Amino acid sequence: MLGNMNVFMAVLGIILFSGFLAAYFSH
Amino acid sequence: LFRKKPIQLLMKESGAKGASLRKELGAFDLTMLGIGAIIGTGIFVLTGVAAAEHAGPALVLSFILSGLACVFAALCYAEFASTVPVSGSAYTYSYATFGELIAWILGWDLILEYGVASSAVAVGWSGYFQGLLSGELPKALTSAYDPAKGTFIDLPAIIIVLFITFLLNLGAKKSARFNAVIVAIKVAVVLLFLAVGVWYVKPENWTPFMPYGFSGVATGAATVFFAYIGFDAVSTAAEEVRNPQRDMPIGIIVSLLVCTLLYIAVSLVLTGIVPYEQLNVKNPVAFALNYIHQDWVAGFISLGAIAGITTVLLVMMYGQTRLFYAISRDGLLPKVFARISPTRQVPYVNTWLTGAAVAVFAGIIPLNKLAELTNIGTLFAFITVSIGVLVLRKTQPDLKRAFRVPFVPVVPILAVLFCGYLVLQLPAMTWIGFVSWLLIGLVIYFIYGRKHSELN
Ligand SMILES: CC(C)CCC[C@@H](C)[C@H]1CC[C@H]2[C@@H]3CC=C4C[C@@H](O)CC[C@]4(C)[C@H]3CC[C@]12C
Ligand SMILES: CCCCCCCC/C=C/CCCCCCCC(=O)OC[C@H](O)CO
Ligand SMILES: CCCCCCCC/C=C/CCCCCCCC(=O)OC[C@H](O)CO
Ligand SMILES: CCCCCCCC/C=C/CCCCCCCC(=O)OC[C@H](O)CO
Ligand SMILES: CCCCCCCC/C=C/CCCCCCCC(=O)OC[C@H](O)CO
Ligand SMILES: CCCCCCCC/C=C/CCCCCCCC(=O)OC[C@H](O)CO
Ligand SMILES: CCCCCCCC/C=C\CCCCCCCC(=O)OC[C@H](O)CO
Ligand SMILES: CCCCCCCC/C=C\CCCCCCCC(=O)OC[C@H](O)CO
Ligand SMILES: CCCCCCCC/C=C\CCCCCCCC(=O)OC[C@H](O)CO
Ligand SMILES: CCCCCCCC/C=C\CCCCCCCC(=O)OC[C@H](O)CO
Ligand SMILES: CCCCCCCC/C=C\CCCCCCCC(=O)OC[C@H](O)CO
Ligand SMILES: CCCCCCCC/C=C\CCCCCCCC(=O)OC[C@H](O)CO
Ligand SMILES: [Cl-]
Repeated sequence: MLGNMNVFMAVLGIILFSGFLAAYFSH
Repeated sequence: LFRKKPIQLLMKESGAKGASLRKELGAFDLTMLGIGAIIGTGIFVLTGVAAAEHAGPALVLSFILSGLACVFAALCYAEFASTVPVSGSAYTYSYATFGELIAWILGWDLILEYGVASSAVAVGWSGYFQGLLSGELPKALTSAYDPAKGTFIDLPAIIIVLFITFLLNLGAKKSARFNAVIVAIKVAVVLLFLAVGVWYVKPENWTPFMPYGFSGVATGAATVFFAYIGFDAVSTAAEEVRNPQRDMPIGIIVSLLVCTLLYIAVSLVLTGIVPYEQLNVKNPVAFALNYIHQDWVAGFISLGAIAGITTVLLVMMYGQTRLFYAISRDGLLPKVFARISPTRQVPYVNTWLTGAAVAVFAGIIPLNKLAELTNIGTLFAFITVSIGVLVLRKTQPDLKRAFRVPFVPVVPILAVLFCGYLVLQLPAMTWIGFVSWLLIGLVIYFIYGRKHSELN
């Protein structure tokens, strides 16, 4: 645990960063 | 017939299996276990077909009714995981409370349910893998189940089962950190659809709210019930949990309550983007993003769905294999053996055979039938456990309970009534497969099942 919480939180943020980025560059 | 299994005996078997195993897992790790087993084909695929042909925009109420039936049921499972903190679900609980006859019926029912659920999961996975690839497209006749025009087999659904069957046979030990990675991939992609999809929601698509009436909300609820199956999997990790009496109830209820909210939000955003009449698609969530020209985000969500639905498939097949190892140890089914070392033989379950059975049904049976057949078996298992809490409060009332169902008779009764109501909403032909399977099992008990490890 703890590391598993941080690991979870970090990938949400990575995907939500990449997602919001790609969403901005669309018609 | 109703010869109960003493809880002391269930503690000994769990205490012998989990003696070597290391304990680290807490409430967070078990919520991940739960979410991993819950978010899958149900929300990613069934949601589209169900809104288009059963409820329409009112699929949100169809998620509430269905969601309430599972909350009342999950509360019962949490009292059971708190009282009997052993690595096992419904089969073990019925054996301790009701006895051998009820535990055998339910047990034999779940052998089918976990198998049929895997096929339904793999069929859903295929539609997202096929959708992602186009943009490519394989041979037209190897894309779906056998109908009257085109397709003969759903090859991607056959293939993914064989890949999962190869992984479980490789014997690669599970990593709680690796599970936190995949579950976050699944949770983040859902949130991404919500966050991006909210901007394009036309409230006009919601206006004909209940086109099929409340009758449609009820049949819709019986379909989308499938999406909630999976909270029972938190009991798997019991031999790896420090303090399972209070962490497993947390995992079960929290993972469920989290998914219920995501499910209500997905229903609104989906029917909000695409008019209900256009959502009968193999990949509704990817389709809604493509519909509103968010092609890049749609592929990114298709990737998350592929990786995320795969963990649902692994759980289902493992839960079935574990179930076969439990029934045979109890003597209710014969014992298979295989050499783990050139000179040391141990009990075995043929996963190649159990996986081949799943692969066939995944390649020839349409998703709807598979889902409807999982729903009947699961609803009857849920009803049985709900009454189990009541029976365990009457017989054996002195037992230690760190978690207790809030209202002693009312909540377990409500779960029986809500599930009971959803059973009456399934097609009549769904009963042909389910009943005939139970008659086969009932015959097995009188011929073989009475030659077991409790006759003595
Ligand atoms: C937490 C949530 C609610 C906020 C963050 C959402 C992110 C995904 C937002 C921030 C700015 C948004 C963009 C803002 C403006 C437009 C133009 C319009 O045609 C709608 C879509 C589009 C192209 C949006 C797509 C999604 C977007 C990139
Ligand atoms: C409400 C609007 C939506 C906003 C959505 C916000 C949530 C996404 C979070 C992103 C940051 C993720 C990375 C930071 C968390 C992981 C690191 C951490 O917790 O601690 C650091 C270290 O690991 C200690 O040892
Ligand atoms: C780190 C080194 C990687 C080297 C690359 C080669 C290994 C390929 C691994 C694939 C992941 C699958 C691992 C198998 C997980 C099995 C899980 C299991 O046994 O049961 C299900 C569990 O209880 C509930 O999900
Ligand atoms: C009572 C609610 C309490 C919760 C508070 C959470 C606030 C999160 C941030 C919102 C700002 C972004 C709003 C994005 C809304 C979608 C766009 C929309 O509604 O309309 C289109 C827009 O007005 C023309 O471009
Ligand atoms: C990570 C955070 C994700 C948060 C996700 C939100 C939660 C889900 C809410 C759904 C109800 C949506 C109601 C909003 C209605 C907005 C109407 C709108 O945008 O209309 C514009 C136009 O009519 C069409 O193009
Ligand atoms: C021992 C055997 C005794 C015999 C009894 C076995 C039960 C047969 C049930 C048939 C369902 C018939 C369904 C007919 C199609 C109507 C579907 C419909 O619209 O149903 C609405 C609602 O459920 C009101 O039936
Ligand atoms: C769909 C069928 C096609 C599947 C194609 C898969 C790719 C196979 C390639 C290389 C094997 C990697 C060998 C290099 C890794 C060495 C370490 C090792 O053997 O790891 C195994 C792990 O520890 C326990 O699973
Ligand atoms: C390029 C070659 C790379 C090397 C080859 C790597 C194999 C392919 C990667 C991932 C397998 C994904 C399969 C899904 C894994 C699910 C794991 C899971 O949930 O395991 C149980 C968990 O650890 C406790 O709950
Ligand atoms: C929430 C909206 C859905 C968005 C997706 C979020 C995913 C978050 C992942 C895991 C939850 C971690 C566990 C939740 C921590 C709260 C535990 C709690 O409520 O109580 C603990 C205990 O029972 C004393 O009351
Ligand atoms: C609310 C209606 C349902 C719509 C769906 C939810 C929309 C809200 C979006 C993001 C919540 C944040 C999600 C990030 C997960 C946090 C994981 C975690 O560890 O949470 C515990 C605590 O909050 C750590 O500070
Ligand atoms: C609902 C009506 C539809 C009914 C559908 C019936 C499907 C029968 C198909 C294949 C059986 C062959 C595959 C299963 C072989 C089991 C082997 C196994 O598990 O061996 C270990 C043993 O059980 C340790 O006790
Ligand atoms: C001998 C008894 C053995 C048990 C036999 C149980 C038969 C199924 C029971 C009820 C549903 C009957 C109708 C089934 C087909 C229609 C689908 C449905 O249930 O409801 C449709 C809804 O009412 C409008 O859309
Ligand atoms: Cl365009």
